[PDB]
Parts: sequence; structure tokens; C-alpha cells
Amino acid sequence: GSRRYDSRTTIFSPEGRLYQVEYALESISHAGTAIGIMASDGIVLAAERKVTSTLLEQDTSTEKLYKLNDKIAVAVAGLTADAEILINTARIHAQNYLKTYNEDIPVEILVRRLSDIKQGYTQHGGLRPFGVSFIYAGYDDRYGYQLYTSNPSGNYTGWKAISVGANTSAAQTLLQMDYKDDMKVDDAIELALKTLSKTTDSSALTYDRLEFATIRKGANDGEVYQKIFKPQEIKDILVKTGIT
Amino acid sequence: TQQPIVTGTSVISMKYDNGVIIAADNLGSYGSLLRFNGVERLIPVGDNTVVGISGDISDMQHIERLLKDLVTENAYDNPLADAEEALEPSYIFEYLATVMYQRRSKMNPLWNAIIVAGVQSNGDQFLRYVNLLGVTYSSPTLATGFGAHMANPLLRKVVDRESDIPKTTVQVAEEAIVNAMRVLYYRDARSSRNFSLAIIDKNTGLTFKKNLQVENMKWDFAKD
Amino acid sequence: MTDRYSFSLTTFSPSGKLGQIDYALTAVKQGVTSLGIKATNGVVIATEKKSSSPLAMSETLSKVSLLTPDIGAVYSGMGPDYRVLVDKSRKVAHTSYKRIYGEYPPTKLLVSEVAKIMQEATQSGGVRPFGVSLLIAGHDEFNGFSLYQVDPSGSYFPWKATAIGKGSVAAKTFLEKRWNDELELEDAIHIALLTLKESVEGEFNGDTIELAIIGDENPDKGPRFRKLTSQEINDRLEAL
Amino acid sequence: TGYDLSNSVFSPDGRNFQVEYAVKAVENGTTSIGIKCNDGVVFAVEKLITSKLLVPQKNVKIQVVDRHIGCVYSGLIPDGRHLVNRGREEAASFKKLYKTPIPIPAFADRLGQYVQAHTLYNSVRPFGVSTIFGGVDKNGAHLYMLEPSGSYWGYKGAATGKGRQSAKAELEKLVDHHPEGLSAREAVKQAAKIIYLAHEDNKEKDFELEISWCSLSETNGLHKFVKGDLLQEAIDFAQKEIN
Amino acid sequence: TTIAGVVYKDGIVLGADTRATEGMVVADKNCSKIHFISPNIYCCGAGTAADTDMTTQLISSNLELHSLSTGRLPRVVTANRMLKQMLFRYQGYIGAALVLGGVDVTGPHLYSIYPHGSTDKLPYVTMGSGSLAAMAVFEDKFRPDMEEEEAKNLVSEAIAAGIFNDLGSGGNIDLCVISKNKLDFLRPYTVPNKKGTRLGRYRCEKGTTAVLTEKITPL
Amino acid sequence: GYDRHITIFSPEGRLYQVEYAFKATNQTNINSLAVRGKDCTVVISQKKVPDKLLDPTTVSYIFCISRTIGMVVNGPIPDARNAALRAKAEAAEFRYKYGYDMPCDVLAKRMANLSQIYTQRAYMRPLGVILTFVSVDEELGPSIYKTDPAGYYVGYKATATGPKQQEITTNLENHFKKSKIDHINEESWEKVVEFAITHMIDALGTEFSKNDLEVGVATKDKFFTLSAENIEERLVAIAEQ
Amino acid sequence: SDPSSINGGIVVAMTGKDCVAIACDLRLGSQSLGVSNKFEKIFHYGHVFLGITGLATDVTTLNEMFRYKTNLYKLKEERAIEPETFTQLVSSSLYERRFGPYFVGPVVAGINSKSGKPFIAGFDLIGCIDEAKDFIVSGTASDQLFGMCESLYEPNLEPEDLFETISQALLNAADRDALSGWGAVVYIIKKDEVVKRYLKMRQD
Amino acid sequence: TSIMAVTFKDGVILGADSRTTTGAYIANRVTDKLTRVHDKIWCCRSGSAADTQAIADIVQYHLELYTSQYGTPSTETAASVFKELCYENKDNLTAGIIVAGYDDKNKGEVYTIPLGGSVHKLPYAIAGSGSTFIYGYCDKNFRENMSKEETVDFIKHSLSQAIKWDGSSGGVIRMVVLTAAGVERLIFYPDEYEQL
Ligand SMILES: *[C@@H](CS(C)(=O)=O)[C@H](Cc1ccc(CN)cc1)NC(=O)[C@H](COC)NC(=O)[C@H](CC(C)C)NC(=O)c1cnc(C)s1
Ligand SMILES: [Cl-]
Ligand SMILES: [Mg+2]
Ligand SMILES: [Mg+2]
Ligand SMILES: [Mg+2]
Ligand SMILES: [Mg+2]
Repeated sequence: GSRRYDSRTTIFSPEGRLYQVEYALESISHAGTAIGIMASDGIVLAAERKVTSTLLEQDTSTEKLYKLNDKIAVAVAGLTADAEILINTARIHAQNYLKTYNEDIPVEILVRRLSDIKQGYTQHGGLRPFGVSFIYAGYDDRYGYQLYTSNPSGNYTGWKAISVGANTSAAQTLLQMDYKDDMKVDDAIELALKTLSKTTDSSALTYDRLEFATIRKGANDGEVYQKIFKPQEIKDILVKTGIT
Repeated sequence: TQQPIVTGTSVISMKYDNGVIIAADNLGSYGSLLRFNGVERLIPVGDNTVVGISGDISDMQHIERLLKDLVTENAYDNPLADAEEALEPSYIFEYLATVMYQRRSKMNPLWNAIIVAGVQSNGDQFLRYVNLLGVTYSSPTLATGFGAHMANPLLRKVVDRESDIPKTTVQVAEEAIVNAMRVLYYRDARSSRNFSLAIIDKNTGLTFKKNLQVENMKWDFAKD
Repeated sequence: MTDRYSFSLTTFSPSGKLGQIDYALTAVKQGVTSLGIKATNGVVIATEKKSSSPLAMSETLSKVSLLTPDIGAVYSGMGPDYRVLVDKSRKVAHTSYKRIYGEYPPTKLLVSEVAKIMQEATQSGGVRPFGVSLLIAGHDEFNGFSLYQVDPSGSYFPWKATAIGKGSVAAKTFLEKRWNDELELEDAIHIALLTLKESVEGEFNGDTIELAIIGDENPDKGPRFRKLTSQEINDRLEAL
Repeated sequence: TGYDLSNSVFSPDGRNFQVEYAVKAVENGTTSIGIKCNDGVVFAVEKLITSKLLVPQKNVKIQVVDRHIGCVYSGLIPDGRHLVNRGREEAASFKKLYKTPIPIPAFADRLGQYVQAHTLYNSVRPFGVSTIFGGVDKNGAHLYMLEPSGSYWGYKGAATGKGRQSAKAELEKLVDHHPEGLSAREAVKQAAKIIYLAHEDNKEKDFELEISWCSLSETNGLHKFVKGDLLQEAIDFAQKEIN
Repeated sequence: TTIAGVVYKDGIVLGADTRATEGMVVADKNCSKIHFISPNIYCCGAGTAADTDMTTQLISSNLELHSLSTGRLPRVVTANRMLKQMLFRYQGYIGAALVLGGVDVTGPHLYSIYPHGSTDKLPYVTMGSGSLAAMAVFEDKFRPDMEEEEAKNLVSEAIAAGIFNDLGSGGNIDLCVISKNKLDFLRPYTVPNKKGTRLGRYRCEKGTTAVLTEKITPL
Repeated sequence: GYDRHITIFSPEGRLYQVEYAFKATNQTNINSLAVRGKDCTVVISQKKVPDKLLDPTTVSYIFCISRTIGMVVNGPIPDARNAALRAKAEAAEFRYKYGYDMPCDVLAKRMANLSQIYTQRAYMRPLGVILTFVSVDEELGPSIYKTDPAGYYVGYKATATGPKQQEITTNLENHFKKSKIDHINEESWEKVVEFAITHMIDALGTEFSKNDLEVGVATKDKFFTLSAENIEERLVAIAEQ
Repeated sequence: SDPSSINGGIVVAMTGKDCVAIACDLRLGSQSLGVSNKFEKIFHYGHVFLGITGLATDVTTLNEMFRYKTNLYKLKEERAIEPETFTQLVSSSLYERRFGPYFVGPVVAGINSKSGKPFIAGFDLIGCIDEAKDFIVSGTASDQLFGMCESLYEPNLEPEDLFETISQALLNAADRDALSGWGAVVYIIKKDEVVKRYLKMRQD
Repeated sequence: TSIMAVTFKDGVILGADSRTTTGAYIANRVTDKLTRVHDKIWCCRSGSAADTQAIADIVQYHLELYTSQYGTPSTETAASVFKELCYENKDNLTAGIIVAGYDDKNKGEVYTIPLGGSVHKLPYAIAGSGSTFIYGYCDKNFRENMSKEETVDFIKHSLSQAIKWDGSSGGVIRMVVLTAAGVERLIFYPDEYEQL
């Protein structure tokens, strides 16, 4: 029968690792670097696009930074199509919670939910896992600003600063070296871009190869504002920080 | 739940010394309208059983097909289909009885009263009743609907208990049945003159008589 | 009959490659060249009608398909796969969008829905990915004119101009030189016919080329999608 | 290679080896035949007497479908029974809806489509039987033969099993020597002979002859088994012809 | 409602009034009762208005998808079948009473579709509460193979009959003329009643209403 | 090498099971040909009855799908009948749902979309057949549409299918290069059948008797197959000029 | 027993010159018993306003449901929903409960952000659209509002003229209905400012 | 509704009035109640128009698909398909259908299917509301093996009376003749049949 062709995506190796999760992480390691940095007055999301031609229409393009609700955003590393499946599931969960409790979903609850979906693909169903790692940047009135990551295993953790995708080893050292707890958003913006500028496999870091975003409470009357940076704005912040 | 539309009236029957007789008129009434004058309501199964059916005619036609289909199915992988493993009256009845009670229990009855008349392998007379409720009973005389009220009283004067069956000849029994059919024709507003009669005898086998008529009709006292 | 293939036929290999997606992309590479160019006042999509036999009526085989009145699609790769994506794209544009909102979906969302269908063939049980890349050109009121590419993976990217299939590497270089942000639709059609001539071996005329545009409304609106006639192409080939 | 390990897999030839392996099971089975006559069909089968403990005339192989169709097969006997059970369901549903008993060509395709369905998936095995069947319908007599692939055709004569080549040669003589046609009683006699001649391929063990027939004149278009005197008359005719 | 259709020489003329009522109250005096199915087929609607709207839309949507796949214009028989078989399935609970008119490859066709799933194929039909008023006009004056402007007048006259004599019907007269060479969607074709002129101005002057509190938010 | 057993991509971007289903197509060793007249569409196919025990009347690869649509199959008979039964069922369901006879091309596309499913879904194998559909469509006129195991389909002016398809195709190509029209400019179907047979004889280099051919003819509002004697009359007319 | 008139209350909407107005009473009751005088019936999703009269549990449910749907709409479309589009969304949503409907009388009001065109619409409980330019009325005093609106209304009113028209229509209609009143709210909506005013009315 | 099917020497003729009423309103006065399920198998419809139309369309489908596979179906087969639908769905249908068809083997055949879903094969059949008024007339005047002209007159006179007395019946008398020669449609207007 069919058994002959079954890859068996949900098994342990003799060492106690999940083959497909490990290989999906290998996939993700080749994806463009994404960085999240949490400051006292906001979060920064920065991410590097990949391959890019001069002919790619950048202003209408979204491969890295996605919006889940008005308080929570994600940076993607891995299969963009796989991410969009999970993103539309997360967007619904946020609205289901809003409809039920008449309050915005707390960041950790949404993250757990997605991470539980990813986990399910590793334990049952016989399907390949999602080849995606997320950085979740979000705010709620319990814990304030939060950074999380999830990966194909379904494990998630909280961070002050973090990278996913390519050259995470190098990126995480550079962040660990220059991050401080009293840091501010404008400083974190600079750190994020400096880290990508050093870890990039490209010759130089330019506006057309970047997606960029900030979650500030820095708004009038203490309300959270998500800013997905436009191509021209990424170009300005690259000049401001002195990278181009 | 339905309501019967085209209907058949009385089926009457009795045991005699060697076998059973069953009879039923050839009418399919449509309420008060005497709509169909050529409806056969005795349906033989093999050469040892006749199933007489009253009530809804569409449900009768359904039962007719179930029996026809039962004969086919019994013949399958059965080298003794025309001998030791042929269908018995008791098998045919029990099947129908099961069906009738199952259907009433799903609140969707076959809207009929049935009399299965036949002779068994060992020569025994089989005569048993079943209806839309799955109610079953046997008696030396059986009749459905109207015949229960008028035919049974006349037929019971011939065979009043079990011990009268061996004393009753086929001629006496057939006369009684044909007499009862006349009485029903006078008095049942939903009956007809034309009927069918079937004798299932352990010696002479199945004799099926079509296009019989009620005769010797006393009307002369009307003129006064 | 039990559809016993309830497990993925696309899985991660030790290197992190999804084999079947890569192989689907190889099938797209072997397919005939198609391209798209976005102008200021329109978008053009074009491809070669590679006729399997001269007895075949190539007019019956439409490589360029209308998805909505304002959105058109062309492909490179396996034709039968394209055909069933067009069927599903047309339908989803009604069920999940028109019957709800009373209007057709914007280009990006219809693209996203198609991308979703392709992604599901890349992860669902008992299926191979689609062996096509699509180029979807369209217009909507709030986004204006747009051009998207959709790959077997389900990944999609918006383009100013691009090409896929056989001579895509050479065609993309050609387009990079010719494209600017002040092209009119006629200029983009002119460039499309030039770019497409490079990858075509044999006959190069209106009968062997399929070319459509998303442009002005052709007379509630008129449809912006318009497939150019065999005659209309030949006219522009004299000014080539 | 590996193309023969799974059903419904095309080899590089364009063949389904699992089906061709099912044919080997058929070829391994006992000889069964079918003879189309003037107003009907005759079916006969070789039943190998493995032991003296087998009860004579009891282990019946030929099966009736509806009241007018006869089926006989060679190969895996249970597979044949499974196919006839299905055929009976098909013939029953046809009659239920359309009133008339199922026509033989109609019935043939019902078996044909079902056997073919078992070559479409790896989760099922093909049928290990060639089935010879037929009967009399409103358009007259029909004889068919149906292979593990789902292939079937109409036949003047048919044969399958271990003695098929022997039988086929004999059937071909009858077709040549009787262009005007064969009578039902003649076909019974000839069927007996052909099973007796085809028994040389299974000559180690002795056998039991079983014949059935549908004929418009002789059986009123119904399937009946050849029994008693008519069976003995056919056995005598067959025994005379081998000697 | 008063909706009608006629088959004339070159094609189909559909007609409808414009009054939408809740009970005895008029909610819309100028509502569209003539619906688009396909470019060559239209549908006048009576009965329960929601059912009328969403049945025509659903069948219009499915016919659009059908027509994209076949690449040829849809037929009136297929519109008729799709409406019919749906309405029948729902056993009259979808209270859509349609006049379906259009022009095929096979010529002009006109149908009346009822809520229970019966359809009549006819040269002239009327539906709604004003069907008897409208049908009187057709029985009085209809003849087969009329010229266009004549058929337009007959349908308009039949809708008018409904407007005035039926209380459920009112407002303007909409027509839809369908032939092989054109589609004319005339809304409104006629305005048989002028809007009643008011003699006074009853609008209040600023500051007349008593306010408790106010809030202004910009966008 | 399980990428050759089921319908998944090989490293070259190829579906080997689809390609091997195409090879099963010629397993019958039968050549078919289809041409269009003015008022008609004619389909001819070789008929080979190798066994004398076969009833030659039951040996057919032409199918009457609807009254208007005929279908000839190049491939094994079990898959041919699989396809025939489905096409009949689809054509009947179509008429019921949409109230007009299923067009030839719409059926062809429908059967092609079904064929496509077997190339994408792993549990289903492709059918090893090429389906040539013919009709005189009430909108498009004489129509020839062909489907294969890949799920590809296309309309034809004329076509040929089988082991010697290339020879027949080029023979037909050359005739239409001369006449410079998409059809056989002939009033009667009888003469269009005569053309079809004649151009198969020339292309294959073989003479035919009445029992070596099988002919299907589509006219407006019916498709029908010719009897042996109808073909014999056709062969007599060919020989006499 | 009649679900549409257990809780009571009303909504009215009007168009003016480069503006729309939508207004509602504040009552929630259990038939004769007044329960809340802070039950607002007008909600908004971006710049599109939705009044809902009828059974209060359904008013609440639909508000929560359209918030949900318009939120996902905005995330996917990357723009706020327009009145014309939302109207179709309401119609669809209501009709998908055709044979178990929400006992409501919704009213859409807003200005199309691109065209600048003032828009209003109303629906029956199963989603048939009343698409009138002048005014849309709903609730237990709908008849009263129809009469008030037909005599008071005229086209192309300036925002503060329109305020007086809609307010007097609401107030005087509500005072002839036992199940309406207990306060009122009027939104004056312009292309880029919205004025919300609470009205002083008799509290019986 | 007044409908009837009558077998005669050369085959069978179906007959019907043309009136369809909604209460006392004549919704359609030119109704075609003789509907074709196959080339030479037609039916007369009485009862719910929605139901008899729905049934007739399903039968037409079944016989089309039968024909695709097994060639021309018998008139009996058509009646069996009608019956199966009517009987199995008796609780949700109001259909009184007469089925009439011409084989070459069997010649003319008439089957009537009343409300119950029972089948009755008859030399002729009458049905619909107007049939009650002509049981007496039809029984007295019907003969077997009539000529075409005699059977046309028998149906014309019968339905003329059915129309005269039944308010639910009226309009034109349509007929459909089924013989070896083919299918012939006849129509007879009030001015012709009322003066009989
Ligand atoms: C006339 C139909 S009649 C009285 O049967 O002749 C119109 C037809 C019509 C068609 C299309 C449109 C616009 N899409 C509007 C009107 N129908 C109506 O006026 C119907 C009532 O006909 C019986 N009215 C409704 O359906 C109204 C809703 C509109 C006023 C928006 N619904 C109600 O009043 C309801 C009350 N309770 C319900 C449940 S529906
Ligand atoms: Cl399809
Ligand atoms: Mg497969
Ligand atoms: Mg009050
Ligand atoms: Mg009070
Ligand atoms: Mg009358």
C-alpha cells in the first residue's frame, strides 16, 4: 500500500531529536536575518530581504514584517507561504479573543497558541512542519513591551533582543555585546541596523534590501502605535545612523 | 407516518383437512372511488405459499417486490432451491412480520394487513396474520379488515376450533369461502364482485383461480 | 479505494531544501517564456503560443486568462496545473470575496488566495506541488496597477517587470535596461514584444504570440483586462 | 525496478505488473469454458477431485446472478465469489430502478468497471480470476469473458484456466464447422467434451464435470444446472470422444 | 410589487415598479427590482425582497463562473434551471417570485419562476401583488411579434396599471429591453407621479434642540 | 527511485507515471483519425479482431457519449470504458443542471481536469488513454477536442492518434496546406468518410476491408457509428474512382 | 414574545451636504420595565457607523461580530472598510442566518473616504438592503420616525441644520413610543470630524 | 387539470387541457402539461407543478443516462423510474402522473401513477381534477384498437366535457400522438371543442 512512500515526519531519531524540525531549522538558517530589540519605550523589528533584483517593486512588497493586530507584529524567517498560513490563523485567534472578552489578546497567549499549532505538526498528522521562525513584537497592559520567538518545534521563549534566520550566532554575539537594559528605541534602531550591516552576506546594506518597523507607546495620550517603515523612511534612517 | 391512498379490502382464509384456502377481491379503491378493477391481491411465493394483502396498494406492490426478490436470493448458491431448501410459508411470514414491526418501530409503517397462507414441508397447514403494527396471530379462520367482522362468523361455523380442521373437506371449505365473499359483496361498500381464490393443498399443490364472480345474488325482496 | 496518502509528499531534506518545490521550479524553468511589464497607466502580460502541432487550433488554448474583470494571469510551466488554478482563482474571487463584499477582490488579495492554494499542495497529504509559476497583472481602486509573480512554494513578490520560464534570466536583464517609472502602456507593450522576440525561435506574429493588458476601462465600470487580437499585435510588430 | 511491488503502478513499458501477476493465478486455476449457442449459452467447469473425501456434486462452482445469468471462473475461487456477490448487488439495483432484469452487456460492464477499479489504487489487490459469464436477454444470447485488468469482450466461445489452449483450439473448430450455429443440447455435449479434452493439462488427479445453461427454448431463458440424465448423456458423449 | 415581461419581435422587454414596502409603510420609493443575471439575461423580482436579491445574485455569480469556463454567453434555460432547482429544494421557504427574461444563441426567452420551484415559459407574464392589474393590460392589448416601441409601451402600460390600482405597487416605471444587438436598461423609463410638494418649511432653526454634552474627534 | 512509481516530481521536473501512461496508450496498436466537414465531423479508427472466437460486433473503441457527442479512445479497453462511463455520466448531469446539451469542448475540458487530478493526487493513477471527442456543436460547428493522461486538452482542425500518428498527421497537414482551409469542403458526410478512409490508406499504406475499419459520424443533433455494410458501400465508392 | 420589541429603541440616519448624521435613543427595557438608560445603539468601525435596533443580545452580538470582521478586513486589505462595502458585508452576514435570523434593524452611515460621497443604508432582519439617499429609520417607533422624517427632511442640509432635523425627528418620534427614549445620542459625521451630542429629553 | 393517455391500433395518444390555477386565478392558460422524458416516452402531469416538473426533469435525466449505456428504455422502465421517485418520496410529493410511450415491440403502452406511488398498466388512463366528470363517458365510449381519428375524437370529446364541468381545467386541448411514424403534436381551440 501507501506505507512504502511515507517519510514519517513525526518521529524521534535515536538521539531524541525530531528530524524534520532539525532540517526545517536548517532551512530557516538560510533565510534572511530578522532582528528584534526591546527597549524601555518601544520595540524595534528589523529584517533583511533576500535575493532582490532592481526590478522588485519594494513599496508594495511584504516578505518579512507582518501585522497580527494593532498591538502585535511579527518578523518572519523561512518559507513566506508557510508563515502566511500561520499569520492568518494568529490574526483570527486575536479577533476570537477580542470578541469573547472584549479586550485585546495578551501577547504571550497569542504566541502560545501559534507555538501549540507548530507543536502539533511535530507530534501527529504525518505532515511536514512549518519552515518558519517568528519574532513576535508586541505590547499589552500586563507585561508591557514583549519580544518572543517561536520555531518549527513549537518551542517559544522571551527576549530582550534576539535574531532569527541567517548568521544568528554572529548576530546574537553583537547584540549581547552592545545591548543594555536602560536602552531607548532610537538607540535600538541603530543597534539593529549595525548588527544586520555586519552579519549581512551582501556587500553593503541598502534601503531596498530592508524591512523595518517600530512598536512605540511613544504616541499622544499613551496608546500603542505600529509603524511599518516605508522604503524612503528606511533610506532616511540608514543615513541618520551613518550606514550609507 | 403516511395515509393509505389506493386501498384493497378484505382478505379471507381458512384451514381445512389437507391445506389452506385464501381469497381476496380484485379491487383497488381510491377512497369512495372504485378506481382499479383488475388488481391481484393474492401473490404466490413458490408452489407452497400465497400471501394475501389488504390495505395500501403501493405498499402491497413494494411487499410483492420484496417477496419476488426473496425467491431470487434464496436460489443463490442453493442447489436445493426447488427441494429441501425452498422457501417455506413460515420463513416468508417471519420475514414479513419482522419487516412490518421494524417499519412500525421507525414510525413509517407499511400500511397493510397480510395473511400468509401455505403448506409446510411436513404437510402442516400454515395460516398466520400480520399487520402494520407488527401484531401477529394464527387461527383456523383468518380475515382482514371488514372480513374479520362478517366472514369470520360464517367461516367459524365450519371450523370453530382446531379439532374441526380434519373434518373439513376442500369442497366444504371452498364453498364457505365463496359464500363469505358473496356476503362481503352485499355489505362491504369498498368491495367488488370479481375475486381471486387460492387453494394450497398438501397433495394437489397450489391451485390459483382467477376471474371468479359472486353469483346466486338475492335481490328479489327489494321490489316490495 | 482508500486515499491512504494522508502524509506529506514534500518534506525537508537534511540540507533544508524542500525537494518537490525545487523540482516544481525546474519544471517551470523548462516551460515557455512568459513576462509582465508594469506601466504608469497599465500593465502588460505576454507569452509565446508554443503550438504542439500545426493541425491544433492554438486559439482554443488560452495561456492568458481573465480571473476577474480587472485581473489577468499568465504562466510558465505545466498547462494543466495552470488551468485548475485559474478555475479555483475565478471561483475563490466569487465565494470568499464577491458574494461577501459585492465587489471583486484587489489584485494582491486574489494573488494571496492563489498563493494559499499553491502552499497547501506543498504541505497537504498525498499531493505534489503545482508545476507552474504565475504572473498575475491587475488593477483595483485603492492600490492601482500591480504585477505579481507566484511560485510553486506559494511565495509571491510584486514586480515592476519580470519574466519566468525558459529565457527568463536573459529576459529579466533585457527588462532591467529598458524599464523606467515613466513608461506609458504602449511603451511597455513595445518592450514586451522586443523582450519576447529574443526567447522565440520560430514564427513571431499575432498568431504565435498571446498578449493581454490591464489598462483603461472598456465600455458600474467597464473591464480593464483586455486580450489583444491577432491583428492588434501584428500592427505593433510593424512599428518594432 | 520496483514497479511490480505495488498495484496501479505503470512500469516503463506502460504495464501494470500486479495485474499480470493476477493473470498467473488465473492460469494456475482449473479449466472453465463458455459456449454461445443458437438461443442461449452453456457454461462448464473442471472440478479437480483432490481426494476421495470430497462429496460428489456438492462443492458447486458455477454461480447464478439474478435468474437469467450464469457465471463461472478460474483462479482464486473466493475472488470469483466476491465478484459474483457484487454482480448480484448490481443486477438487483438495476432491476429495482428499471424493472426489467439487467441486460447481459449492461451486466458485463458492471463487473468490468468494478474489476477495473481494483487496478486504480495500491490499497487494493487485483482480482485473481478470469470470469466467463452470460445469459439470455431481450436482444438474445450473450457470452462474455472478463480478465483481472477489467478487460472483457463478447465471445462465440470462451475458455480460461490451465487447459485454456486445449479448449480454445476445440472451440475454434466448432466456430468453423458450424457457421449456421450450434443448438443448446449440442453445446452441452460439446462443453462436456471440451472439459474432458482440456483435462489432459490437469491429468494427474481425476475430476468432476459440472455444466449449466441458459436457453430460450430449453430453459425459458433462465439459468439452470445440467443434472441427472442430461448430464450423464453429456458425460457419455465426452467419454466416447476421448476414446 | 408589479413586475412584468413580454416577448416581442427582436427580443424581450422587462418591466417593474419601484415601491419597497414594510407592512403598510413605504421604505423606498425608488428601489431597483430588475436584477442582472448575465449580460444577456435580467430578472425582475417580487415576493420576499431579500430572497429575491440573494437568489438572483447567487445564480448570477454561478453563471459568471460557468460562462468563464465555457467561454460563451450563458443561456436563459440554464439561469431558469439553476433558480428553479434551488427554489424547489427549499420547498417555498425562499419566497422569490421572478420574471426571468433574456436573449440566447437560441433567441429570446421569457420565464416566470415561482417560490416552490415551478416555472412557466411564456410570451408574456406578470407577478407580484399588481399581477392582476398588469395581466389585464396584457390580455387587453398583447399580440405576438410586436415592434420594440410598441412592446415598451405595453409593458409600461401594464406596470402603470399595477402602480395605480395596486397599493403594494408604486413609484416609477423601470424597463429593460434585451435584443441580440443591444441591452437598454431604462431607469426610470417613466415618472407617472410627481413627488408631492410641501407648502411649509418645518425645519427648526439652529439652537432649538436641547443638548446636554458634546464631543468632537478628528479622523 | 519512488519518484517513478507515483505522480510526484522527479529532479528534472518530470512525472514519469504520466509519461508511462502515454506509452500504455499505444498498447492496443490501433490508429485513429478525425476530420471535419462542413456539416459534420468524421472519426475513423482501425478495427483489429485477432481472435476468431471474439464476437466482432462487441469489439469497439468508439463510444456514443451523448446524442451529439462521440468519443474514440486510443488505449486499453478497461480505461477506455472507465473514461466512457464517466463522460456519459458528466454529459447527462450537465443537461440536467444547465438545461442544454453538453458541448464537445466543455466535456473535453471536464475530462481533462479529471485527468489532471490523477497527475497531482498520489493515490489515483492516470488512465492510459487518449480521448478524442467529436461533435457538430450548435455554437462552434464541427468540433474535434482531444484529452490525454497529462490532463492537456486542445481543439483540432483534424487529428490522428496511435503508433503511426505522425505519418497520418503529416499526410493530413499536407492536404490542408494545399486546400488552405480548416475542413473538408464537402456537403455529404458520406464523402467526408470516404476522404478520411482514403487519407488513412495513403498514410498507413494498407488496404482496408469492411471489417478492418470502425467509423463514427457526428452531424447536427446526432452522432452515430456506421455498420460494416455502410463502410463497405464507402469502400466501394473509394475503389470506383 | 415578539423579539424585535422586547427591549425597544430606535435609530435614524440622514444625509446632508458633505455630511451624514446617525442618531439613537438610550433605552433598554424588558417590555414595560425600564432597565438601562445608557444603552447606546450606534457603533463605528473606522469611519463607517452602524446603528442597530432590535433584540439587545443580537445588537451586542452583531456589534462584536462586525468589529471582528472589519478588523480582519483592515489587516488584510491594509485600509479601513468603506460604507458601500460594509453595507454588503452586513447584508451577507444577516442573510447567512436566513432561517434563524438576528432580530435586528441595522443602519449604516458614513462618508466614502475616496469619493467624499455621503452614504446611508438600512436592512431588514434577513439582510435586504434599503438603499435610500434621504433617510433610514429603524426600531419600535419606525412608523413615527418615517412620518417625522418625511415632513421635516429636505436634501443638502448643512451639518448643524441637519442636526436639528434628525434630533427633532428622533425626539418627537420617541415621545410617541412607550419603548423608546430615556435619552438620545446624535452623531454628526463629516469627512474628517465627527461631533457626538447627547440630547436632553423627557425621562418617561 | 384534465389529462389522459389512450392506446390505439397504431400506438398511443396523450391528451391534456392547458389551465393552471392559483385558487380562482388562472396563472397560466396555455400550459403544456404533456412533457417529453424520451423520444417516444411522454407523460401527463397533474398535482403540484413544482413537483411534477422536478420529477419529470429527474426522469428525463435517468432515461438519458440509461440510453447512453443500455440504448432505448422501454415504456415500462420509464414508468418504473417515475414510480420509484413518487413512491419513495410520497410524504413530500403531490404528483399524479400518466406515463405513455411507443415501442415497436410492445406498441402503445399507458401506465398511471396516482398519489400513492402505485403503478397501474391500463389500455387508457384519465387523471386530474377534471377526470371525475368523465369516468362515466370514457368507460362507455372507449374501445380497444381504435383508429388514430377515432382516438383523437375520443380524447377531444372526453376532455371537452372534463373542461366544461371542471373550473380547474380549461384553455386549449393539447395532444401528442406516438406511433412508428414519429411524434405529432396536435392542438384544439375552444371554438372547436365547445360546440361538440
Ligand atoms: C414587492 C413584492 S409584493 C408586496 O409581494 O408584490 C417588493 C419587491 C421588491 C423586490 C426587490 C427589492 C429590492 N431588493 C425590493 C422590493 N417586496 C417588498 O416590498 C417586500 C415585501 O413583499 C411582500 N418587503 C420586504 O422584504 C421588507 C424589507 C424591505 C422594506 C427592505 N421586509 C419586511 O417588511 C419584512 C418584515 N419581516 C420580515 C421577515 S421581512
Ligand atoms: Cl471541472
Ligand atoms: Mg497518481
Ligand atoms: Mg417615550
Ligand atoms: Mg417610561
Ligand atoms: Mg372550464
